[PDB]
Amino acid sequence: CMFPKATDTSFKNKLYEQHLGKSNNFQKPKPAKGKAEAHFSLVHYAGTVDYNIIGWLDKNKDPLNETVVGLYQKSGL
Amino acid sequence: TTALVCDNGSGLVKAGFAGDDAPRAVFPSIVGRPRHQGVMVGMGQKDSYVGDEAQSKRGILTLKYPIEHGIITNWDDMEKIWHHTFYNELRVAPEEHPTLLTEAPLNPKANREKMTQIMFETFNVPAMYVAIQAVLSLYASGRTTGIVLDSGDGVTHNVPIYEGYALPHAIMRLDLAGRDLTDYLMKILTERGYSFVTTAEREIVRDIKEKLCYVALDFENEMATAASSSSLEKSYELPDGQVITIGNERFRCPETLFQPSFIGMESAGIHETTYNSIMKCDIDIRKDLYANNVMSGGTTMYPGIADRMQKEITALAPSTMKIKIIAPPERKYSVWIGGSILASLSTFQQMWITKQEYDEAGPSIVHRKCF
Amino acid sequence: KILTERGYSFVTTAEREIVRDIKEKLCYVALDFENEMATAASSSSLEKSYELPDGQVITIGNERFRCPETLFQPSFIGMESAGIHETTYNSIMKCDIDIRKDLYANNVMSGGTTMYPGIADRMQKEITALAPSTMKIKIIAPPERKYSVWIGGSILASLSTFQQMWITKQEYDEAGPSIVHRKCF
Amino acid sequence: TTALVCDNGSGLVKAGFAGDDAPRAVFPSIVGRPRHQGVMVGMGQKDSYVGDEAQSKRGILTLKYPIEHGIITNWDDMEKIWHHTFYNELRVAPEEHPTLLTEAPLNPKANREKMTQIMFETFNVPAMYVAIQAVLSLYASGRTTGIVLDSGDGVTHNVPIYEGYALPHAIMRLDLAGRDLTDYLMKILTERGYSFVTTAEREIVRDIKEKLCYVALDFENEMATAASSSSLEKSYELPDGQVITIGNERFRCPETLFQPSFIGMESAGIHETTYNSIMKCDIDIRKDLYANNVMSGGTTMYPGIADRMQKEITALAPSTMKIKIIAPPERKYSVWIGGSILASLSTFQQMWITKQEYDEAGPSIVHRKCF
Amino acid sequence: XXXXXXXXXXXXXXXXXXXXXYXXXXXXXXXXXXXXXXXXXXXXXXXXXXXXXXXXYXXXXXXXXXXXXX
Ligand SMILES: Nc1ncnc2c1ncn2[C@@H]1O[C@H](COP(=O)(O)OP(=O)(O)O)[C@@H](O)[C@H]1O
Ligand SMILES: Nc1ncnc2c1ncn2[C@@H]1O[C@H](COP(=O)(O)OP(=O)(O)O)[C@@H](O)[C@H]1O
Repeated sequence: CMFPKATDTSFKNKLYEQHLGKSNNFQKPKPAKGKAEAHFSLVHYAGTVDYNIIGWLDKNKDPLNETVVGLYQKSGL
Repeated sequence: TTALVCDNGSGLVKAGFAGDDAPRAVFPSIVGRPRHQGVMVGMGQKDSYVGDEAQSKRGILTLKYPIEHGIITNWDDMEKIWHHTFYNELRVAPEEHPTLLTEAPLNPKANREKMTQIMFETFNVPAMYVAIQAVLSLYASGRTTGIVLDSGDGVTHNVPIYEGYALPHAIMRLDLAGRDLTDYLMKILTERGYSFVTTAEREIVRDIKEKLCYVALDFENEMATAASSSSLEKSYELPDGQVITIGNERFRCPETLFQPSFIGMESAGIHETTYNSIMKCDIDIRKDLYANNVMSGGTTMYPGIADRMQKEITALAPSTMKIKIIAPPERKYSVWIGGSILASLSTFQQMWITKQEYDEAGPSIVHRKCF
Repeated sequence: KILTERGYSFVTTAEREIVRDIKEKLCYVALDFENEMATAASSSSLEKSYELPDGQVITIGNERFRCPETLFQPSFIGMESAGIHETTYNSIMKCDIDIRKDLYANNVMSGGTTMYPGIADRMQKEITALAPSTMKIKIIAPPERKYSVWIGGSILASLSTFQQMWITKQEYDEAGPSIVHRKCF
Repeated sequence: TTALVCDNGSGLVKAGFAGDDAPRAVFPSIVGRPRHQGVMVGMGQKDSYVGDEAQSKRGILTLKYPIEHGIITNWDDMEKIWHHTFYNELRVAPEEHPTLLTEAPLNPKANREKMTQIMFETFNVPAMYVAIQAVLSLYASGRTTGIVLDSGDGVTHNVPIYEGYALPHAIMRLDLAGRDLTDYLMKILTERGYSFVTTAEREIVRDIKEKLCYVALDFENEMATAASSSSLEKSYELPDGQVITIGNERFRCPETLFQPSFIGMESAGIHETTYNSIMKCDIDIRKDLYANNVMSGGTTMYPGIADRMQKEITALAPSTMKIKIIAPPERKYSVWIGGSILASLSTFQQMWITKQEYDEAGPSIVHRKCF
Repeated sequence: XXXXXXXXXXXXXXXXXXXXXYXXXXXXXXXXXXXXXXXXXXXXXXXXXXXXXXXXYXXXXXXXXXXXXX
């Protein structure tokens, strides 16, 4: 995600090189109903479950600033 | 289920189900690879790139061009292209449909044999067919007789077809297509001497071929206007960067078709080839073809070709008899459209290759079974 | 060699570093050289008053703004390379045709000299001179440029791929410094 | 009267009457001007300097280089050069002779039109001609067919010539000449990191290019020797100042011709370009060219090129058929020598331009009249 | 304090040093008015064409003379 200004598709491709050959229990999801795109298919103690991508990567991103609390520490409350 | 057709007429590549009016999307069949050390470690290295993805990415990529002269150069590259096209555009699995293949006529068996071999083995696909361009051209144009000229990205054609039959002796086949013309263009262009040679730089010309070309009505007279006027001369930008402004260098280009001196060969040209090939074919039919004259695809896009063609035929024909040509709007798509029609009719169910034959006999099957 | 015009004058290394402070404080970029000279004839607001780090107050004219122009004109200590901007456009015109627009968009500057206020503006003026005006131009001037490199290095450190990529002691055992020049850029 | 020929093949510039064995003297086509306030008031200020005069004077002068890529950059500078050359070396007046001009082939008309315009107007000269390098190269080498490689100071060439005719489509033209290579050299040289960049500093390399270069026989094997030995490494002085001693950095340089990665381009190199351009040209002739293979001028000076070239052709040729190349001693002069021959034959009296035409029609005359 | 020899020479030099301006001025300006002729190269083309095609070559004799047979 610190690689900027780029698209989850990039990682899709990196999946496809990285795991999609290698990692047996993970899978390209088959076609199935209910959904426009699903991207990951892997196997679990519950059984085997398949899941999908919106570009959301940045959502996990954590910014920090000292300053914000830094000054709130001054504040009255 | 449902039935799917690939166009591999060269240039951008066209694919679509039977009965859609136009293919879903279309791709150049460029192939390209990196040129420089990969120095963003953050980047994933992919070593080969194709399609508009590459068309964006081009600059550090360098191109290979997997079809020369309509002959497909390097099979595994094709396989890359083909796989990509199915999965990325089509979201399609090889089992899903019969698939129909689009061929230059009169060209080496090898393309047949490996193409089928790969696509039945590498892909596994219910039914296969390979079909000659002109047939589609008629079906779309809907006149059972005819002669076709279609000079695409690739090798350039004359076929008379009579209604319901081939005249394979009649046929003429030429490597004069627009790509090589374009590469001649540069040897023009250095006269003004804004000058660049590489593959991508060569494709930049394609845009100019879209925009800036038009057909010479008369060559001498045009030269006289060239001496008179600059309206013949138009001003055009780099795709980015400069404005560029171009003289006779535009119209001079198509004349190569009429005179392949400028990159020098002898075959007396499109029109004289055509009338030659006529005079091969027999006497009575000829009037129909004088009536029914049909053109398509890459070169034909230019405004005006049909007119000077008619001028040429009026030169060569006995003027006494009717002459006309057809110039449909959609010619560049025509082939795949015709292919869709071709796909529609149940008779190919009689006609398709099936996996079973490929099991029981080799690629050899095709050359009997298909044209 | 400028400063002796006003002729408060000292040469040694530490004395030279004293200038660095002035380079922090007193410099700013010429918007236009001729026009600046005209203002130089008109006005003293161009001229500002500054102390020795200890000792005197010192007050400095065009001698401030004249300094950065060297980047644009390395006559004043004299060389030929036609300068930052002309070098840049040259090096562009080396590089190929299609990419160029992106770079016209993406133009990036950092560190010691760039700290000066105004460089990006006259740079853009220069490119608008040299570019075909038809196409978009901009430059980036981040706040943090002087730190930028080490910051980027931190990012560079972060990604696991260098675990694939680092040199290890083992190679240095098994082959010389020569390893690097293949292995790294 | 008598007839005089200018060579403007780039690098030092060559001029001489018909029938002399070698031109009277030769000049770089450097142009240079002052860099510093003129502070000897006793000195006469001259603001522009050229030729060995400058070559002595260089240090405060700074260079302009009036031909890029074989294209002559700035006309009035040329005019300075040209005037100087006539009066100072030649003691010649423009009326005195027909004059013959020496041209990169396949390059923008403008050089033709202004060159002729100036030289008929600014100089007034009985007869004018401009001639393509390869023709001279054949005449001097005296084999009516051939292909030529001559990579001078300027843009680098492939032309097959068949006996008595041109194949202008066949021809390949490349900006790979030694100057740009030399400027790459510095980006090499900073490895040892004795480092200097300015024009005169760049020309200093030219001497090293004379002295220190030799052609790689095999690249891998050379690297193996590079690991083994220092005989590959030789010790050389500054023209004044230091001794300098140079490793593989010598031999690595010419490989650029075979691999123009190192300053990075795609054209697959001299040899592959050549065989490409052959395979363009038609089938039967080829053996002759396999026999008749000819090289000249600036790059070719290097010992060994012909050998690895032959190695390359033996790679690419079907080994079955004879191969050889010609490597004459005099190649760098070859062009002007051939020009002398060209001057000799009376047929140019049929062929020269005359002032009269220039009166009655423009520069346009040339482009019909000459090749 | 001034505008000087030193600065004027600087400007002069810079002018001399800028390759882009002077080279672009000569080459790009002269590039645009490049070409007008009925090329002799095309005369060659035309002549060859004349030699090229059976429709001229055969027909000139065969239409003309086989008119009158007997
Ligand atoms: N707008 C346009 N104007 C003129 N020619 C074009 C245009 N777009 C594409 N072309 C040319 O048309 C051809 C496209 O390939 P195509 O005609 O499909 O070849 P093929 O007959 O092998 O399928 C190429 O020669 C391409 O340069
Ligand atoms: N002794 C030498 N050894 C190798 N190369 C040389 C030597 N002397 C000159 N050259 C190179 O040969 C070229 C001389 O110009 P020339 O070959 O006449 O070019 P052109 O083909 O444009 O006339 C330049 O590239 C120069 O650097």
